[PDB]
Amino acid sequence: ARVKRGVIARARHKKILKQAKGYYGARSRVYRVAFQAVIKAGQYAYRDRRQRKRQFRQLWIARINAAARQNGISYSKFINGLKKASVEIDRKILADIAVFDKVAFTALVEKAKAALA
Amino acid sequence: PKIKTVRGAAKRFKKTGKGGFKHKHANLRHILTKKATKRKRHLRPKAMVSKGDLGLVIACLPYA
Amino acid sequence: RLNTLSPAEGSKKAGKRLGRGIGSGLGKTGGRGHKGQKSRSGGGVRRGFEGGQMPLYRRLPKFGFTSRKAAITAEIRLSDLAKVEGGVVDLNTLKAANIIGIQIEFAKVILAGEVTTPVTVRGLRVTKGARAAIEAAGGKIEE
Amino acid sequence: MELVLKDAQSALTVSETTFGRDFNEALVHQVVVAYAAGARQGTRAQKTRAEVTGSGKKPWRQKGTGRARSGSIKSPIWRSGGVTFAARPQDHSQKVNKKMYRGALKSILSELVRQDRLIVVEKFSVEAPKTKLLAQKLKDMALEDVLIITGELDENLFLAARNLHKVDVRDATGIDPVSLIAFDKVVMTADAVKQVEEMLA
Amino acid sequence: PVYIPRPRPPHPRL
RNA sequence: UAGCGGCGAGCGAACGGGGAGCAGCCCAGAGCCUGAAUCAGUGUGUGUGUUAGUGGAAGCGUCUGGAAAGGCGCGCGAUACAGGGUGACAGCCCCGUACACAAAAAUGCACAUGCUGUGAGCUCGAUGAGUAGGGCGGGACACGUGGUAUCCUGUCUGAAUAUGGGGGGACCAUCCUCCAAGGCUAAAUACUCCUGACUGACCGAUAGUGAACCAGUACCGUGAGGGAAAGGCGAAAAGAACCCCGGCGAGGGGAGUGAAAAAGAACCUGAAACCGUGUACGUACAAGCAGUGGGAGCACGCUUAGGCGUGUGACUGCGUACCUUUUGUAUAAUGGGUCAGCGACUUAUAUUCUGUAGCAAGGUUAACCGAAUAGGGGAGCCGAAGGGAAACCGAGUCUUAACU
Repeated sequence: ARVKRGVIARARHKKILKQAKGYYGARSRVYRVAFQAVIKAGQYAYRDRRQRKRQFRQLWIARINAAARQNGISYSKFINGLKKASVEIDRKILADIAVFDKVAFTALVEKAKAALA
Repeated sequence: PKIKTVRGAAKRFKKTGKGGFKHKHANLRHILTKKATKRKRHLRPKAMVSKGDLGLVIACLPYA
Repeated sequence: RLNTLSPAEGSKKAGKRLGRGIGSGLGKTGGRGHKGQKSRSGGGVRRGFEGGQMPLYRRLPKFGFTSRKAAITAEIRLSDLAKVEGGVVDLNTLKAANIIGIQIEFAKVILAGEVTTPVTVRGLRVTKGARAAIEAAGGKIEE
Repeated sequence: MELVLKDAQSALTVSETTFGRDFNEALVHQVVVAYAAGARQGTRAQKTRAEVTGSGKKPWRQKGTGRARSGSIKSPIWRSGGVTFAARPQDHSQKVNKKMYRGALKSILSELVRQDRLIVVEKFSVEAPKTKLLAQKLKDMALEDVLIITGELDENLFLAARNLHKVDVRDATGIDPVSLIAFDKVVMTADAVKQVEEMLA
Repeated sequence: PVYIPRPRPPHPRL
């Protein structure tokens, strides 16, 4: 029984072109380039989830370091100082506080300096 | 069609009990008065095929 | 029941389908490697050929001849000695019970095991111990 | 075994090992696959690259033309010339052992018995060659789709069911393992059971 | 095209 | 398998066994009897089939629907539910089919029965010579000249004649068996340009014939030869009366037919690449496989009244395509202009292994018969015993004078 394959290549080629929607040039139009676009856009979305944690991590560390040097201490003194007082607050929330509330952050600099110095 | 035996292999290998094959030793046809007598007695019994060259024989003669 | 029938588990196996994609495994060259003679269409050498070296069946010397008599003889057990017709056994009447075959002109008897009836074997050539088993069960073998 | 009828209400003693025995599924599947696969006549044929009505002259030069190398117009990658592995007329008819056929009929007789589908009656025939009689008659026993299988076939009964759809009236020589499953009920003469007991054995 | 001409000869190099 | 074989590659029987089908004669010869068998070929008639054909059962009302054969309700025909068409899917609308008959003629057949024409049965003979065989050179035998019998032979010779001859695989002897040098003979057997019907786990317009369409045509070639592409309005042409722009155009907009004219002949469905128009957003100080993670702003819809949904995406981190080949590719190594359709581990028969199913020391049939995927058919194959080159022996056996 002879098998024609027109109606299934619609589904494969269109399944690729729906994901490739939004791409410049032939990468949204031509299937033979859009498959090659979708794969490479799968690798980048796989690697950049790994890089997302580090790229926010240095954002947080930059926020804490900037506000901490406003309040009269470096970042490294502040983090050994937070470790000495046995304070389990991460860099995420601690970078979050320094933007919104300077004052609880300021007391948190004081608790860094108390056990630290 | 059914397989044809390598006929020159059927005249040199002969099936044994447990499925192996026996054969002659290949140094006893000519140039003999120089060979030591121990060397020629140890070729006179029939001997079995090694397993390195047993797949070749299972392939080449497919019936016996 | 004609849409509820089904085969047992592992009866069908559905085959290596070569050259279908990446994820099949055996696709793109399908199981046969990269370049060379075994990777070609109809490639791979014949039987017994050792790549140019003098093959195994030609290094070795041919022995023996092929006896003509060894075709026309048979090797009778003791199992089918009762199957014949009652109690008397010759070359023919073994041939009608179909244990020896039509071309066959000679016959011995082997102590394979367990004859039961009183048997009269004639014209056959019973060895040593099946002699003791036909005599020991009560039969007698005349020449 | 106790084949009790429903009209004469009488016992019928058959072999337990022939009739009231086990149901091996994957054997019955094998005989129905081999039977339906025996039904194929399989008269297909396409044509390879040696039967397409064409030539053998190379379409162009081997070298120097910009186009890909090609050697014949009958090649299976070209349009209108092709079929690299063309199929031929073949025999799909596959062999069963005799004991698996007879045994699997014994197994489906067992399954028809334990489901209260197989019906034994005594001598069961029609009076005039008219399908009108078989309509009322198989209305009365509540038999929508049957296998009226008898041991003595005649012109009276067989003609009166040649135009009924869901009725197939066979000779007791000719039962086959796709019918004994492919009917909803089966009704048998006591003589037909008398013969199937012998034949299946 | 039915007639495909012979390609313009290569620069020697021999 | 036995063998044959640079004993390599490979080639490959027979004997004997089962089956389909069976059928025997005539001349080399005169006498006797003599139309004694049956055919060859005419004549008529009996059937039997083809070449035209005939009859051929049985249903309505409502519901949507362009239209019903569809829906539910309710009746019947069926030795007719094989098919096809009918405004959508019909046993009961039409053609049919089941079945039942039918031929003036021309016939095919079986034979009945005449009839031209040819010749049985006995008794006695006769019993195929430049042939068999041989040397030389080749060929067919499974057999390649080998220790090579058998047959056909180009060349040169050359028997005996039933007290004789040929074969029985070099050859001889004994046995067995058959009688050439002249012939004829059905059936099983193979094949399908063509004819009829039927069937398909075959194709459905890049498939299947090369050809569904006035295709072996256009067209190409001096010629041989090559050799395409090309289906579909709708149920019905009802295929557009008429009016207007326009060149008594092409094309178009109204009307009109139609269920639908985004079914209008460039005609069912109408995908993609490609080419536009309209909206939203981004872009004219900004460098790079063009994406991705973060994210402003804007434009729409949401429902809570603060964040969703969607589109674009300023700015920023990172980020040198895919395949093949390779030790190694961003590679300035190969390949692809893009889309769409086709395009490559198949099939037959043997052997070996694994799963599984049946049976089990047994398992199993091939051809063929078959009211037939049944059942017969055990011809046969593989196993249950091996050792040896082999006779031969046998749970042993071989080597050897024997084996510690």
